[PDB]
Amino acid sequence: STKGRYGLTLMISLAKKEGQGCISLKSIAEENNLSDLYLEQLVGPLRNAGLIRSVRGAKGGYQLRVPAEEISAGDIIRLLEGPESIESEPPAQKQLWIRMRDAVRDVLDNTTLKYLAEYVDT
Amino acid sequence: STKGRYGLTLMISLAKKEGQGCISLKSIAEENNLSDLYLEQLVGPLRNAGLIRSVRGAKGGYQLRVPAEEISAGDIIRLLEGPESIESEPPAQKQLWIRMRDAVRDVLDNTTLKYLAEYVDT
Repeated sequence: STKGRYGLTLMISLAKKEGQGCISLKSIAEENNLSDLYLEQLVGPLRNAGLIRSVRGAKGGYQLRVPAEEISAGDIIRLLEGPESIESEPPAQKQLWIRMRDAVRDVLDNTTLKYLAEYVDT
Repeated sequence: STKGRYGLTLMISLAKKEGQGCISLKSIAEENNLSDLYLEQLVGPLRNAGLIRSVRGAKGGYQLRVPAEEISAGDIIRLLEGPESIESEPPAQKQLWIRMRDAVRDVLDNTTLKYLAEYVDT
């Protein structure tokens, strides 16, 4: 999900600043090669779920409202993207896909935003 | 991968018959709502990898050439489908996707065709 990926990127940016004021929508959009309008569609649902909030003066400046350690990548993807069957497929194969899905869900649910923010590279 | 899914279905069918003669391409295609021509495109690569073989008389009848317990779902998917990057994505997020991919690969690689053939439902 394109929305999910970019939403996650937004949240990591905000997590990297938790408790240090705000980041402009303008700067995030620019940083990630997205239109401000497209970013707005990601912000809407995140704001409604109470994960982020705007600051009164920044004409579109944002911060985490909930601490990063309380938010999972799965939570974020679910909010933006959502929480294909072939009728001839044997039951074992259908279950295999379920097993795969569940493995992905596990990775996503057990990965916090704080964890994503503190990953060390270089 | 549509090819991968249908290829897997083909192989489960053949696995359910291992050592009991052959299944016609015609019957598999019919059983799975595919054209015989489309099935042919799946059979080609499986035959070339040595996993299945045709019988001399059946004008398109097939059997496993290698025992089901030696073949993984991953093996099958790889043969038919193959063994997207966004440059702005932070390194932690890129690694997250790798982690997800690896979890799926693990499920697929540790699932044998014999296992798929012997799944009990009802």
